[PDB]
Amino acid sequence: MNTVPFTSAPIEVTIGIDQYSFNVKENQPFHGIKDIPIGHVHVIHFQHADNSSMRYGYWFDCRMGNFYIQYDPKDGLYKMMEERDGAKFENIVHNFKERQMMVSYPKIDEDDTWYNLTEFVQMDKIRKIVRKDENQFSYVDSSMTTVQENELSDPAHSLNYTVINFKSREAIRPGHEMEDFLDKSYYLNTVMLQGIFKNSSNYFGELQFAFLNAMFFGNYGSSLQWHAMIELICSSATVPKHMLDKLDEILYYQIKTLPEQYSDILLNERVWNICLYSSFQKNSLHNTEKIMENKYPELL
Amino acid sequence: GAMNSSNYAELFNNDIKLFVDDTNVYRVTVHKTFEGNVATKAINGCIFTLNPKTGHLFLKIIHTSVWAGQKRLSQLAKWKTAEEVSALVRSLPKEEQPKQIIVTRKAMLDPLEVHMLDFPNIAIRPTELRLPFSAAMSIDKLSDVVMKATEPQMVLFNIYDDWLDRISSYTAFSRLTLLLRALKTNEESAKMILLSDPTITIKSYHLWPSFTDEQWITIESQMRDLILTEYGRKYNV
Repeated sequence: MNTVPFTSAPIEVTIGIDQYSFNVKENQPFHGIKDIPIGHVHVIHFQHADNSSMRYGYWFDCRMGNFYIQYDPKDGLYKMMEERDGAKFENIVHNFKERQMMVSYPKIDEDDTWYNLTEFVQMDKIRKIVRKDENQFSYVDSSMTTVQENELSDPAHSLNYTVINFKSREAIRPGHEMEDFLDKSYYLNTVMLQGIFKNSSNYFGELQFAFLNAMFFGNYGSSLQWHAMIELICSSATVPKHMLDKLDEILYYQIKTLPEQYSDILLNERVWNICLYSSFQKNSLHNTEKIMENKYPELL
Repeated sequence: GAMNSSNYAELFNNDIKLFVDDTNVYRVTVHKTFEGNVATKAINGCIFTLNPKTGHLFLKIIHTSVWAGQKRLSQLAKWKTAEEVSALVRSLPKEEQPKQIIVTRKAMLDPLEVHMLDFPNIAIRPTELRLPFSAAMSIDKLSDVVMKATEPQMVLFNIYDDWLDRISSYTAFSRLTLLLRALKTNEESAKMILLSDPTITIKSYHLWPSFTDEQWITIESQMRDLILTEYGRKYNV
């Protein structure tokens, strides 16, 4: 079990760690989060009590180094940093634990929610979507735009999601216009799976990462990416059976986890109605269709 | 975006544009089978592709053979229209290619946009105008070449005959739309109005009769009367 110590909490802030969140008061003696499960990517996220504008946060994996948070009163945010001195870090963490100034990652033993939301998500893939190679962790916030959003403006601070465009030469083979537009199997299987992602795991990893950025930061471009990647599978007549079964599970845990109150801004009515009721795969997502119908019958 | 009463003059500027109407591409007769079920028999169709400035009509005849062994024909008809329009654009020299294509039905936007991905600078637009191009098959010479076709064929017409020698393209288009509206509302009455006086003929190289300026005003009057009558009939007002 790993630890992300905090130098201090000089400003009042809501702190998220994965799907959990805690209120810290201005100058509360808070020195960080312990008992963080090894084996998964994690996100530590922030919303200042005084400006509920800009949710922001850090994707990290504790296997890739020793990370801490320290408030920067110049840039006005909690920054993730790497401690390269292993002894300094162990000594810091041990003091704060002994003094019990750390909240414990509050995992229920039975509860697989975070595994189920992050099954295919890998830190090395996150670092290619979020380019800042001098750090081993990745910063995301509410306002960051996608490469695709920028085509339709600072490239260094963009989300480099794979561009999906149903009305593009990439998506449509010359002389197969009607066929490729009404059945996207070619686009899914040859262009994206074989050509760009290499396997369904990398495809699902990007889909899951896009959902979590949508939910945790209300990143609009991430929401568009998550919907596009669902719609490309649902609009394909030919999908491997294992991908359909896995997509049903992925979407089930995402729908189960979404705050009930955010369904209106995070769920696209057109895409979901199409995917569950019109698409080739309308009968292939039993778990997802059942949770959607029982939790968000309004949307449909 | 969409083309309406507010941006009507744009049709007659010097940017090459075409209207595409797909309403006569897929045409059927519905009949009873021996077993008392219902079946369709396809008949020849056409794409109506019109430059509203010049009057040049690219009438692509759609022979029934194109439907043989195909499913979901009303959906295929949109994609076949888009394929033929894109083939027509590629066959024109660069300086004759349209800067815009306006489709008379919104169902044509995605099929045409997908077929024209090679032409990102050609704008594909809908219209809020209710254009009567469906009535094109009430023009005897266009109807005759469609029904006699034994294979796919493109036939070139000027739907304005020689009018542009005497009137602007704004006025030529208004005359055309009023003739087609009339033919669409009451074909028998409209055609009676156009051919009641046997002294006025249709030249071999024309679609409409050779009316003097004065006779057009009278014809145009009788067509407006036909439309309002039929309107007071339809709606009992």
